Amino acid sequence: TTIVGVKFNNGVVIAADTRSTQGPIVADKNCAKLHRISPKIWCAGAGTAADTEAVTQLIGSNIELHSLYTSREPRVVSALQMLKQHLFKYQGHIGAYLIVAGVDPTGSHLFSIHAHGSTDVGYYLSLGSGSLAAMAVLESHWKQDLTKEEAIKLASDAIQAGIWNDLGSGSNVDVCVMEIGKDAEYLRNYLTPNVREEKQKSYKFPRGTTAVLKESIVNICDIQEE
Amino acid sequence: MTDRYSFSLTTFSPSGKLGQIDYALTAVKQGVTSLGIKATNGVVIATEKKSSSPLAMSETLSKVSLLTPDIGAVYSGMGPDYRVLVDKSRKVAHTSYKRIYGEYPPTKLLVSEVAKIMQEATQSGGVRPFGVSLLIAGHDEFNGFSLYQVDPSGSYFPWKATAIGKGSVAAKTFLEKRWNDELELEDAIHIALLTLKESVEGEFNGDTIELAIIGDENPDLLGYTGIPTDKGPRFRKLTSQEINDRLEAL
Amino acid sequence: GYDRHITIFSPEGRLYQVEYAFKATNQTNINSLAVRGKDCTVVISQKKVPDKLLDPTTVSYIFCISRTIGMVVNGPIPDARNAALRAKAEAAEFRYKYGYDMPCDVLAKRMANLSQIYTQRAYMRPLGVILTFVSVDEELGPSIYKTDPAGYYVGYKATATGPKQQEITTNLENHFKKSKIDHINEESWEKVVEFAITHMIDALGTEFSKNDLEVGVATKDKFFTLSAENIEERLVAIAEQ
Amino acid sequence: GSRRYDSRTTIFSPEGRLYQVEYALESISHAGTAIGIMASDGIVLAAERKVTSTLLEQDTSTEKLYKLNDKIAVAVAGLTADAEILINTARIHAQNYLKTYNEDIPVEILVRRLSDIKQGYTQHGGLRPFGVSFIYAGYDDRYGYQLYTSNPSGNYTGWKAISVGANTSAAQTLLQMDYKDDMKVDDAIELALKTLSKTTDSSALTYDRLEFATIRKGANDGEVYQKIFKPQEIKDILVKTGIT
Amino acid sequence: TQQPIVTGTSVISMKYDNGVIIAADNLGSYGSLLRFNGVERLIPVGDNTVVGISGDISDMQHIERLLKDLVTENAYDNPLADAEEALEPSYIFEYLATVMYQRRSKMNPLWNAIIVAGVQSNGDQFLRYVNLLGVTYSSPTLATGFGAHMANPLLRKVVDRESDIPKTTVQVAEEAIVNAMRVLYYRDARSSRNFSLAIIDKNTGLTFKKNLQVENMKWDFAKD
Amino acid sequence: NNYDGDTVTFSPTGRLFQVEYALEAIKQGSVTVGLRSNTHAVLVALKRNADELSSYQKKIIKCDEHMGLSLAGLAPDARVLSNYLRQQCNYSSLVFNRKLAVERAGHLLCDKAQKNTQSYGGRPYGVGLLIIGYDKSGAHLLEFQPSGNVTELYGTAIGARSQGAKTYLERTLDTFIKIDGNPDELIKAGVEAISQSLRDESLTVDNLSIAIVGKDTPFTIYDGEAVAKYI
Amino acid sequence: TSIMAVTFKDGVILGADSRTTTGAYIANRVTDKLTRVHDKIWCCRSGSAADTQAIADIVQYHLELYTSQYGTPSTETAASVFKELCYENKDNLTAGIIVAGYDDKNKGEVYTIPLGGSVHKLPYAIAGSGSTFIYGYCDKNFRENMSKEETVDFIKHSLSQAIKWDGSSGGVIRMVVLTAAGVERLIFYPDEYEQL
Amino acid sequence: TGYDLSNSVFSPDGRNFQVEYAVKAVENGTTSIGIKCNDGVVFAVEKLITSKLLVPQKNVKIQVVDRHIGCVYSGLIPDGRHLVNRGREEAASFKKLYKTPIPIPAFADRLGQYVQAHTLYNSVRPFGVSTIFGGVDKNGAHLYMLEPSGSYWGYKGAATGKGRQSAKAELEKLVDHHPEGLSAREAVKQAAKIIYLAHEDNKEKDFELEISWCSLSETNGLHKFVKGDLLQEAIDFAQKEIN
Ligand SMILES: [Cl-]
Ligand SMILES: [Mg+2]
Ligand SMILES: [Mg+2]
Repeated sequence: TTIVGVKFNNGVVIAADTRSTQGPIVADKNCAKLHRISPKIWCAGAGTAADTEAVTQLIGSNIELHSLYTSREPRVVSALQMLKQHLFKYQGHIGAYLIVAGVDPTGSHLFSIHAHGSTDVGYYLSLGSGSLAAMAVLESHWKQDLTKEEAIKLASDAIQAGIWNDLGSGSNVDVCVMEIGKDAEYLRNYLTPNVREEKQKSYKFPRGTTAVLKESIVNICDIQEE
Repeated sequence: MTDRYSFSLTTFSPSGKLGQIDYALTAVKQGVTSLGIKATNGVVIATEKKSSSPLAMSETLSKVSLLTPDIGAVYSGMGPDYRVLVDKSRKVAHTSYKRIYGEYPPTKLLVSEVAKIMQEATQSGGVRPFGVSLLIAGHDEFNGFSLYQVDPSGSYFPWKATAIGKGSVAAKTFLEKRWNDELELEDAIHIALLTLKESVEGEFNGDTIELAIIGDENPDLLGYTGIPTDKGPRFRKLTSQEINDRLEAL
Repeated sequence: GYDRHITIFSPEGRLYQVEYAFKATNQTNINSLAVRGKDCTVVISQKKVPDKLLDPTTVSYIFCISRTIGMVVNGPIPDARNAALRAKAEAAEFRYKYGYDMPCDVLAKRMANLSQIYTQRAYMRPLGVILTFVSVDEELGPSIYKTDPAGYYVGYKATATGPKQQEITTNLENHFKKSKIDHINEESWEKVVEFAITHMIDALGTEFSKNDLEVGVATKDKFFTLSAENIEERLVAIAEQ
Repeated sequence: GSRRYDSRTTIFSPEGRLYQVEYALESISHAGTAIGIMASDGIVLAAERKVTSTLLEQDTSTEKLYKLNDKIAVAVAGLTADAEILINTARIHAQNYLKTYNEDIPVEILVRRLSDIKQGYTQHGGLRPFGVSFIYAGYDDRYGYQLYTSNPSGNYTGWKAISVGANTSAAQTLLQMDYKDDMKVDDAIELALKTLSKTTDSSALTYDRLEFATIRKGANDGEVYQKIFKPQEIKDILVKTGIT
Repeated sequence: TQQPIVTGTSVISMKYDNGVIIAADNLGSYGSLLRFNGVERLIPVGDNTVVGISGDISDMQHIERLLKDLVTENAYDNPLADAEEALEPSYIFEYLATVMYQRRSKMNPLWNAIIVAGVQSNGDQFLRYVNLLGVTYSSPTLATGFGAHMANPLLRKVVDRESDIPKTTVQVAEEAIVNAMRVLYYRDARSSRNFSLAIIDKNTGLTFKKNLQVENMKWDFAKD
Repeated sequence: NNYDGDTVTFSPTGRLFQVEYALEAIKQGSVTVGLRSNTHAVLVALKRNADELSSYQKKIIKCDEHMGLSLAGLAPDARVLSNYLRQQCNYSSLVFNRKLAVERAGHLLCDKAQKNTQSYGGRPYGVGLLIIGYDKSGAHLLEFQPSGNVTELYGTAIGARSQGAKTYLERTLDTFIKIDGNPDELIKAGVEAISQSLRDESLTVDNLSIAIVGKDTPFTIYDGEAVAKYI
Repeated sequence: TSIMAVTFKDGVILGADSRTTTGAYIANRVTDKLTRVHDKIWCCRSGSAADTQAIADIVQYHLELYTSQYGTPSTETAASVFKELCYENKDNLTAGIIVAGYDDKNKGEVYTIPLGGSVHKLPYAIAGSGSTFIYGYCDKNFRENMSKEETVDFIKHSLSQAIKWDGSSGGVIRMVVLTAAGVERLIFYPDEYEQL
Repeated sequence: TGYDLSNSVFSPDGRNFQVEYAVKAVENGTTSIGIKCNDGVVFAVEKLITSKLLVPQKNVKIQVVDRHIGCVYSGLIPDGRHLVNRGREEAASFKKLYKTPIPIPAFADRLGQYVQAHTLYNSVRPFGVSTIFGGVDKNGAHLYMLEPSGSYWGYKGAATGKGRQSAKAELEKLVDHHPEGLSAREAVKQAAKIIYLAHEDNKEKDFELEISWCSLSETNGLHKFVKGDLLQEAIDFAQKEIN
C-alpha cells in the first residue's frame, strides 16, 4: 500500500494505489483505499484493511451525530482526536495507519495517525509499504505555495513511485481534492497505467465439456398461493 | 441516593384508562399546530414558529429536524421532550441500523424505533411519558414516500395527510377536502400553507413559518462529487425567501 | 394529589414541579441583562450585599465556565453552583474528546438536555435556576443562549431575567425597533457595557453605585468580569453626558 | 422517600384478584374486535380497525394482524405499542428455537413463552402489565392447525373459534351457534365476516375498516401459506359473501 | 510485577545505649548512570522515628506520601496527637509491613527495602526491617543491599549481641556508622560520597544531619 | 405525627421522630451504671429475666482486653454495634500494633449510627451503650445514644429509673474519682449507685452483673457467686 | 529524542530536536516535541509518541478543569498530575517527561519525571536518548541566574552536540521561552547549529 | 398541601420546606462563631454543661480538616461529623492529585456541592447543621459559613445557633470599629467575649468555652487549639466585660 497527503494553496489532496494483498497474492486489483469520514473530511488507510475501514466508519458515524448535535460542519481535529483516543485504548491491536485530510470552517488540515495512537502534522506525508518510495518523490519535488494542479501532480507521482517500486503496491491511482469553499472532488481511477494486454488465446469452452451428474431447479421463491 | 423509583408511574385505572398517557395527549392538544401532506413525488411537513419573545432569535430554535438525509420530523407539544427524542432518534438510526447494514433505515423502521422509546417511558420505572406527538416524513427506495404520526403511547399510524396539536380537528377537515392521489409536491406545499394560515393568529410569513420537504435528491447539498450512486439528501428545509415567494401565489 | 410533588403530568397536561422551580428562580430578587456588540457580548447583574458581616468579594452570580464562555444565573446560589460545576466539567470534557472549544450554544443545549431529564425522571428534582450563557463564538460571533427549568433554550439578540424582566425586556425591544439591527453598533466593549447599564437604569428607574452592579464581558478568545473600580470608571462616563 | 408514590402493581385484592390485570382487561374490552376460526383445511383471522379516517393510508397500515414467522400469526386487541414489544420478543424466540433445533417452533411453545413473560409482570418488578390480548393462529406437524388466546394475566387457552376485544360475549354466542367441526376455510371466512358485521359498533362493515388473514395448506402440496389480505382483496371477499 | 528504574542503594543502622542511629547516601541511580545527586532517603516521622528506604525511588516517594498522610490522619479528632497518642515507631513500622505484604500478595510489590529506626514512649530502642516480600526482622544492627554484606560485619564488632548495647555510647556508634559509609563508598559502584545521618536519642531527641561527606580516604598506595 | 413515618423526614420544628422513638426503647430497658476513678473503670448492670424459669438477659459485652460495654434497649442492635467495635479494635491492633483509644472508638460508633438516621429504607439503632476502657491516657467512660451523640463522663446511668443513680453519682463525684488502686471500693460505689434505681426488687446473685478494667486489669465480667461478695 | 529545560534569571526555557523515528527510518523530521499543557506550563516529551501524547492531552484536560474551578495552577501541581499518570500506569507506559513553567510567585521551575514515575525538581534537566552524550558538557557549562541570551546559547550548544552524536536526534532545534513578558517560540536550522 | 412531607419537592412558593425544617434544628443548637483577623481566623463554640459528671475539656467539638482548616458547627452534632469526614476525604483527594493543600474557597465548594446534593432527592435528608469553617492558604485568610440548603458565602465574621442574633450584633460592632483589621490575639479575646455574651440565650445551664485559631504569624498557618494560659487570659477578659 502507498498513500500520500499534500497541502497546497487553498486546500489539501490525498492519494492512494489500488492493490490489496494477502501475503504475496493480489486479492483485489482495483481496491478503494480513500475513505470518507464526512463530506469534506477524507482519509486513506494502510495496515489491516478491515481495521482501517471499521475505525473510519465508526468515527465517521459519531462525527455525523456530533455535527447534527452541534449544528456545525465537522472539523478535522475532532476526527483526529476521536481516532487517536480509540486507537490508543486498544494499544495497537487495531492495526489502522491513517492519513487524515480535510477542510472545515477553521481551514485546511493534514494529519497522520499510527496504530498505537500517535499523530503527526505536516505539509506532506506518506504511509504504507510504499511510503519510502513515495517520500523520496515528495522530498525531491515539494515546495511551499503549491497550486492545486501542482499538488495533484506531485501526489500522483508519489503514488506512482510506490506502484512501480513497491511490490505491496500496484494498479491504479485514486485521488481526492479538498479545496476551501468548494465540494470535495473524489477522482476514482485518476490514472490507469496498468491495463492487462489482450491474451494470446480465447479459453471459452465448447458447451457440454463438463461432465454433469444431476440437474435441478432451485426454489428461490416463497411458498405459493392456492 | 440511587434511583429508588423502580416502579411504574403509569398504571391502569379501574375504567381501563392509562391516566399519564391521556394527560400527555392533553399536553399535545395545547401545543402549536403542525401538519404533513403526502404528494406523488414528495412529502411536506410544516409548523408555526411561535416565538416566546421578539428579542429571541427564532432561527436558533428548530422545530423541523433532519433525522436522516431522507427523513425529517416535526412535533406538537413539549419542545424539550421533542429535542431529546430527536437526539435519540438520530443515534438509534446509526446504532441499530446504519452500523449494521451500511445504509440509513427506511422511514417505517426508524418510526418503529422512536415508537419503542416512547412506549418504554410509559411502562419503565420512575419515568413519565413523553409529552409530544411526532409527524415523521421520509423516503426510501422500496417503500417510496411516506408520512407517519407517533403518539405518547408509542402507537404510530401512516397518513396521506394529517395535523396535530391546537387546531388539528379543523385542519384535518380542511385537508380531507383538498387531498387527492394526483397531487404534485408544489400543490401539496400550496395546500400546506393554506391549511396553516387558519390556525395562525399573528404574522404569517417566511420568518414565522417553518416548512421542510422530502422530495428529489439534492446533489448540490451532498458536499462532494465523484461517487455516481451518492446523489444527495431528499430532505430540504425551505428558506424564508422560498416560503414568501409561494405566499404571493396564495 | 401526588402529581404536584413529582414530575408527572397533571390532568391538564402540566408539570407543577417545573412551574414551581420557575418561581424559585426569583428568590434572590436580582435582575440580569445581556446584550451583544459588534465584537463582544456583555452581561450585567444586580449585586446586593444585605449583611455587613459578609465578605462582598465572594458574593457573585456570574461564573467563568471556560476561557471563552461566561454564565450568569438567576436563582438560589446552591443550585447555581451545582449548574456551574457541571457546565465547567462538560466544557472541559468536550475539548478533550473533540479537540476544539465547546461552543456557547452547544453547552446551552447540553445543560438544557440535562434539565429536560429532571422533568421526566421522578427521582431527580429540577434546579431552580435560569442560566444565561455568553460568548463570542468563533463561527457564530457574539452569542446569548438561555436555559430554564423546563429544559427550554433559545438564542437571543438581547435578553433579561429576574423579577423585573418585563420592564427591561420592553425597554430593549423599543431600542431595537428604532435601530433595526440585531446588536449594539459599537466598536469598544466599554461603550457596550455603558449601554447595558444605562438601559437597566432607565428600565428599573434606579441609580447604581460601583458596588450595586456585577459585570461580565465576552470578547474573542476570553470572558472576564470587571472589578468595582472598572465599573466605577463606567459609571463616571455615563454621568458625564 | 419513594414508597409514598408506589401504586403496587403486583398485589392481590381481598377477593384474590390482581387489580392491574382486571383493569387491563377492562381496557382491552374497548379495543376493536378480533376473531379467529379454525377449520379442517386452515385458519381464518378477522379483525376490525378502530374508527378510522379517509386520510389514513390503509395499504401500508397494520394495527391488528402481525406475522411471527412463516407458520404463525397473531391478532391484536389492546395497546398497539405494548403489542409490538411482545411481538418482537416472540419473533426472536421463534428464531432462537430454529437456530437451536433446526426445526420451526411448535405453536404452543411460542404461546407459552409469551404468556410466561406476561405472567412475570403480574408477580414481580412493580411495573404495569401489558394491556394486550392475542389470538394466535398457527400450524405445526404435531397438532396441525391451532388457535390460542393469551391475556394480561399470562393465562392461555386453546380454541376452535374465539374472539377478543369489544363485544366478545355477543361474538362468542354467534360463533357457538353456527360453528361445526367439519367446517372448511371458505365457510369459516363467511362466519367470521358475518359475526363482525353483527357485533360491530359501526353503522356498516366496509373494506377500509377491516384486516383479514388466512393460514391455508392451500399452498402447492404439503406446505402452509400465510395470506395477509390487501384492501382490494378484502373488498372482493365482502362482495363474494354478500355483505356489501 | 515491574522492574525498578531509579534506585537507591544501602541503608545502614544500629542500636546504642540511649537510642538508634541510621544513615543512607543521597544518590538516585538509573542503572549504571549516577543520575540524581540530591535525593534524601531518610524520612523523619515526628520527633521519634526515621524511616530509611532503599530500592525504587518512585515507590519511595509514594511511601513518603503515605507517611505524610499517616501523620495528618492521626491528628484528626485527637487532642493528644502531640503527647500520649502520638505516632510510635512501632505503629509506623507495622503499618508499612502490612502494606508491603499486601502488595506482594497482589503480585504488585513496592520495590523497596525499609528500615524503621526510633525510640518508643518508654525509652526503648526500636529497630526493624521490612522489604518488598513483606519479610521482617530485628537485630542490634540492620542494613540493606550492599550494607548487609559490608556494613553489618563492621557494626557487629561494636554490638555483637543484646548485652553490648548498654556498653555502646553515641560517639562510638556514630564513629562506626561513618566508617561503614566510607567502606561502602570504596566498594559499592552505585554509592556516592554525600550522605545523610540521623540520631534518635531518648534524652536529646532527633538530630538530623544533612550534607555529610566521606572523608579521611586512602588512595595513596595506588602509586605502586 | 405526619413526620414520623421514616428517618428521612424532619418535623416542622426540626425534630427526627424515628430517632426519638429509638431513644424511647432505651428508657424501657433495664438500668445499667458506669463510673471510673483514675486507675480503674467499672460497669454495673441490673439483668432482667422473662420469668422465674428463665435466665437473666446478659448486659455486658467484652470488645477487647482493654475495652468493653454495657447495653440498654434492643439487644440484637448491641450485638451489631459491639461486633463492629470488636472489628475496629482488632483492625487497630493488626495493622498498627496499637490499642484503639476509647475516644476514637466513640467517634467510630457515632459515625456508624449517623448513617442510619439520614438515609431512606434503614432505621436507627434501638440501643444505648456505656463503654469503659483503659488506654494510653488512663481510664475512660463513654455514653452512646443511637442519635449518634457520644459523650465522655466520670459517671452515668441509662435505662429505666436511671435518674436515681445519676443523681447519686453527681453527689459522690468528688469521692469516687479519688478511689485509686482499690477495685473493691470502686465497685462498692457502683453497686450503691445502681441501688438508687431499684424498686420492689433487690440485687440477687443471678440478678447482678459487674465488669471492671484498669491499670493492670484486663476487661473481665463477674456473674453468679462472683458478685455475692458485693451483695 | 534530545530534550532539555533550563531555569534562568527571567524564567525558564525548553529545548528539543525535531526527529521521530521508527527504527532507522525518520518518520518525521520536523516534529514539535514542545507541548503546551497550560498558558505558561509546557513539557518536553520522550519515549513512546503515543503514550506521551495521550498523557499530555489528559494533563491539559486536568489543568483546564483545574483553572475553571481554582484559577491558574502551579508548575508543581502540573508536575504532580503528570506523575500520578506515569506512576499509577508504570507497567503500561514508556514515557520520560520534563515539565517546565513560569509563575510570578515561584518564577521559573523545572521538574523531570523519568520512566518509573518519580519526580525530581531541578535547576535544569536533560532527557531522551541524546542526553547521555551531554551530561559532561551540561554539568560543566550550566550556571544559575543566566541571561536569556546565555541560556539560549547553552541549550543551542548542548542540543547541537546531542544531535551530532545521537542518530535518533536531529532536524531543527526548537525552543520555547517562558517569562513574565509572555511566550516566545524560537527555531534554529542545521546550517546554524552544525557550525558551532 | 403535603409539599413539606418529602425532601426535594418544590412548594407552590418555590420553596423546599424540608430544608427549612433542617434550619430549625440548627437554630436549636448551641452558639458557635468565627472571626476573620489580619492574617488568619478564629473559631469559638459554647459547650453546655448538662451535668457535673461531664469530664471538663474532653468532649471536643471543633474539628480540624487537613492541617490548615478548622470547622465548627451548630445543630445535630453527628451530621456535622459526617460533613467533616467527607471534607477530609475531599481534601485528601485534592492534595493527592494536585500536591498543594486544598485552598479554602475550593474546600468551601466541595462541602457546598455535597450539602446541596442532599436537597436533590427524597431518599436522603438534608443536613441539620450550619458549619462555620476556614483557614489560611496561598491567598491569605478565608472564613466561610455553610447552611443546610448548600448555600455558603465568605464572611468577615459569622455566627450560628441559639444565640446568633446577639453574636451577630457584637460581630458588626467589631467590623465598624476596626476597618483596618483585628489581630489574631485580639480576635481570640473578642471571640471569648462574644460567646460569653451569647450565653444569655442559654443562661439556665453553665457552659465551657472552646477556642481554636489559624494564623500566619501565630500558628504558621496551621490549625491549633487555644490552651492553658492563653485560654485562661481570654476567659478572664470575657468575665471582666460581662461585669
Ligand atoms: Cl445531551
Ligand atoms: Mg423529576
Ligand atoms: Mg543526528
